[PDB]
Amino acid sequence: ANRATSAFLDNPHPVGVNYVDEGSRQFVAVAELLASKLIDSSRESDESNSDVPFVQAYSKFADDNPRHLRVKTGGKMANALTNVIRSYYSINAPAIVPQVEIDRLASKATVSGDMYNSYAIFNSVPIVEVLSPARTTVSIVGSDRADVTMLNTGAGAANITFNFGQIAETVILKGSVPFQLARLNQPMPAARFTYKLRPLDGPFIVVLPVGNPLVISATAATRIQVPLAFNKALVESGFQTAMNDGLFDIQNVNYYSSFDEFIISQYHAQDGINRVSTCVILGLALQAYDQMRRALPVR
Amino acid sequence: ANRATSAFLDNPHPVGVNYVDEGSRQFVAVAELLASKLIDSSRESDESNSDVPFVQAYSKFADDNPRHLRVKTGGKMANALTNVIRSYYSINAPAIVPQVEIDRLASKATVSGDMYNSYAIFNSVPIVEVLSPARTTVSIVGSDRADVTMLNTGAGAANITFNFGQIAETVILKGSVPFQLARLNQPMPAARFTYKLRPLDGPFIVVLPVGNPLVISATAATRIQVPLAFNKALVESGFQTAMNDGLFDIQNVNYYSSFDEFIISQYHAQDGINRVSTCVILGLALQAYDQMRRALPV
Amino acid sequence: ACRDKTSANWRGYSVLVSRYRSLIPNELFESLRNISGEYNINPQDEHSFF
Amino acid sequence: MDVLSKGSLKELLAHLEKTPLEEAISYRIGTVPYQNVLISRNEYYNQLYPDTTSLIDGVSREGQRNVNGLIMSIISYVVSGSGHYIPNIGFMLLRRSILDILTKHDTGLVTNNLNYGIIARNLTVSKMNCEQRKRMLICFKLLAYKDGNQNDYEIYLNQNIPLKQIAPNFIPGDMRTVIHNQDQLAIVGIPAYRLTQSTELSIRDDNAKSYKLGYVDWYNSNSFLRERSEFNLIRLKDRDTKYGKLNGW
Amino acid sequence: TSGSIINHANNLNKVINHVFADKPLISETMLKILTIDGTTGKDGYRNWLD
Amino acid sequence: FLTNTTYDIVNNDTIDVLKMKLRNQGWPFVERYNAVEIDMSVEPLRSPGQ
Repeated sequence: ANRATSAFLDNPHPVGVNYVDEGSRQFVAVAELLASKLIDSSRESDESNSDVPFVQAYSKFADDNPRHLRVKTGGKMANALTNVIRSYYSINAPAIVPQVEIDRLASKATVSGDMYNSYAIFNSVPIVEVLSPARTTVSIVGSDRADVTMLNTGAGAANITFNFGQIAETVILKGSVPFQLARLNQPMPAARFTYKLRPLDGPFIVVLPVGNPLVISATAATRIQVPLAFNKALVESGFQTAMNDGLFDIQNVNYYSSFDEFIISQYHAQDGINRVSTCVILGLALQAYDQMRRALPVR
Repeated sequence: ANRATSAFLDNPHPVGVNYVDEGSRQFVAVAELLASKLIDSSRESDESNSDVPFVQAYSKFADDNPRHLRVKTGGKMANALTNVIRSYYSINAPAIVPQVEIDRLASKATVSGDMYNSYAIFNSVPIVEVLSPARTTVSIVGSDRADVTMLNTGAGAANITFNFGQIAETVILKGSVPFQLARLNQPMPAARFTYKLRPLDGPFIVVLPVGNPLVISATAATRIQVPLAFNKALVESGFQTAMNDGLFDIQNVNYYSSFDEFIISQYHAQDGINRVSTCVILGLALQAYDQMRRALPV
Repeated sequence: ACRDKTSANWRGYSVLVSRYRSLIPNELFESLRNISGEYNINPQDEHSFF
Repeated sequence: MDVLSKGSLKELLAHLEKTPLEEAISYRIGTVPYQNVLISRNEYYNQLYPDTTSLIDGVSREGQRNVNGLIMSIISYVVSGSGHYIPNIGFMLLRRSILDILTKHDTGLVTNNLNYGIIARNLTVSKMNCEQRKRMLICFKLLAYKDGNQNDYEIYLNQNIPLKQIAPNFIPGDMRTVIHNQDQLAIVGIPAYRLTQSTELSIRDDNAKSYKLGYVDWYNSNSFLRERSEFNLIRLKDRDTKYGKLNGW
Repeated sequence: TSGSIINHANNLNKVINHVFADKPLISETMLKILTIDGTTGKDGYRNWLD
Repeated sequence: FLTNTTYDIVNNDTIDVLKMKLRNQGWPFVERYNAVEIDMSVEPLRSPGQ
């Protein structure tokens, strides 16, 4: 038997275990709120041709007044947020932010630190394993939509089993040509183009007739609890900024093309429940990091 | 030796050189601001069961009161915005909007017209060239996520060189099976599923074993300076509308499936910095064109 | 009675504070931030004011 | 922050008598020390600033579950403002004051085998400042007189000349010596210079600056006790009296 | 913000002075309801409008 | 005043004990209320603004 699996699900590195208490989550919540006001004030300043709205917003965020010849970098709040983001990503990242700093910045605004008000839908498709007989070839490509190319070289029809884990809520399979798919110890229905499957049903067997290759396009949707201020578009941009800025360069860590793949990969691991809670906080922090950096740019 | 190149990077056409001064930039920023107010006013009019909010917004935008019998087109501001979009795309566009018209339209609202106070991330992956030896097949598919399918048919393992240009910030490569990649004049590490690279590091060599095909999925991120009002969701939708409306139907021009591919392709041409500034202005214009046409279909 | 008056007349006192601070230059204000003091008010005066 | 504001031997020793041992320990897991790390200092550089984690930073770090680790956490709290992560010590020990742990045999802790060389080496003493060294020497002196190792304390000081020059002069059993001492042991306070809201490159300096700016906020807050204005409102037990002396001294 | 508070207070007075000039817009019945606490009818209407 | 005690009896009492005593009698005003901060701007005119 030959085995294939999704590339992004391999070896999820551990996440940080620091700044996950009530005070720290409050600080990240405050950072997102003040970063959002920084972006809005910059727009209000530009349509109004006055620097007053931006100066006031920066003063709340950085606890200091902007001065010429000094680069506006966000002050102590930006420094704490950047180092905290590193700590969330990996367990090898240091913890160098004192508690008195977290408490001071958390008090700057009165917002709730609860990170489970709402939910979000994540599109990464988890393919844990695909097992095929000896005379068959299977290739898995993609994370937002997985294309599984299967070729049968032997004389007889082959049976290929699909495992989608137990985390995803729905998986939709579409084939280039109609194909047969059924659960274990179940009769195989007529060949169809699409299937809607619940991954908890069990391994799924697909008959691969000898001849032209069969390609299956997989789409999955999973629901993760997130704070009501969670915006997926901002989080993805913040994830790319952090990767480009070089603050995800830690020893013995994995790298992902999006925050979607990062959160799903951590979910599909041992003690995956606890990792997802830390990753959600990191997502909101990445939202704050994105908005702050766009408001105060560097070349 | 064979060469494989991404389709969207081939032969970028020259962009327009007009309407890129401070006055013209202010007009584009003014158009975006008033187009946004046009959309919000329509929502307010529907909610409040009145036409007063929409009449005020349309009058400011078009310098004329709405009329039931006449069609709502946006007036001269719509025509000027439509024409500058054509001029931005190609150097062969007529560019027939007078300067006096632009100055009078930029005086309606107060905006800086600065297109360098923020940034945005563009996800197109540039694969300038993939060099492969004999008895090897290489195919590249995709622009937002590029899949490189490699097949080895020779006696031994082959060395395949990847060149990702010198502009993209980071590149992440994920293969179907673990594989080996290393920079030039460097030892090869153990087989791994993922690789994070800087295109400035240099050409990368991938060892392709004899047997099953190897597929490498590529994802890249690039940072480009954009105005603070830039919205990628609106820009991409406006890009599709302009193509459907025939604003890019000019002779001797290339075509792209998204605005992301357009800007990255122009970045990678000879002296691509010359074209990024003009491409960003076109994006903000396409943002205003989207909001105006959705409020006032024609 | 104290609550009703406070809600009725907070706008006037908010404007008063803004006008008074407008009279202070910046260099004077930063210098005055170094000082500190405590004001003692008779209980009769505090209740009568509200 | 409160411990770092003490400027005299009297105030520092009085604070240690009042505070319990649970303040010296921390319940946050933190990271491990003596690790080379790359931190982000964007106000100065675009790249990542190298540094090394230590026990002297103001961040909680994992500590060894022994008497050596407990003493290092106490001295770290005194000279840095935060302790280490040593859990399940026991409520009997955690209720007692820091001073009682340092200079009383009734607690039950055995500290005779402790060596001042490695403790100073581990609690990195080449990276401390003058005020930090003085506080550490106070803790060493209190421990030495607890277990009757005064001779060993003197020999250790004679080996290291700079430590002898700045070593505080007080006998742990006599209160007159504490009154007469005029060393300055304050690590935070109202600054004569211009203190700004800016970051520092090192981990130790950045955390120390956070405590300094934090003390200014606390000094001007409502929690501070202005003696010149409300001296008649404090209770009689905690009012400043010259007759007041430490228990057992 | 100070500007919003100042703007609101000035506008509130302009409206109140206009609605009490000539024949008042508001009837004597509700002025009696708002005056029952002893405050001036003009002041009571200003509080209710806010 | 409310619990019918003298100052000497409640002299060595903490804030927690005093709050508990007053709440048992039925007095809910035992807390301090933080004040909101209003952002203020002084227009530049012929000098840099504040």
